[PDB]
Amino acid sequence: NVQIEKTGHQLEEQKKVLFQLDEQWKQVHGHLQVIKIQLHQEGRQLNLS
Amino acid sequence: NVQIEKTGHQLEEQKKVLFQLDEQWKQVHGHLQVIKIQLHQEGRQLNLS
Repeated sequence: NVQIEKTGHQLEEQKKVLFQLDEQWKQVHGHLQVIKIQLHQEGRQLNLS
Repeated sequence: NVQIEKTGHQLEEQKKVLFQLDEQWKQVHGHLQVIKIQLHQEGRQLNLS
């Protein structure tokens, strides 16, 4: 039981950390998606990757 | 005791975050200095700021 409670507390901590990391990850992902959208819009005409 | 355990976990998490941030800070500073020295070397040949 002691190990179970200790692991439960650790799990809550890591859940918090994971949520904040995903917040940051999705911010960066949104920025990158917008930038790729713009690049493809302005780079549409060219036959170039 | 419960609060002590919880805050010890929190302190360790923040310590991990601080260490990671200082690592990225060191890396960025190294790259910044490399870029600065290269810029000065390649710009000194011309009488420009």
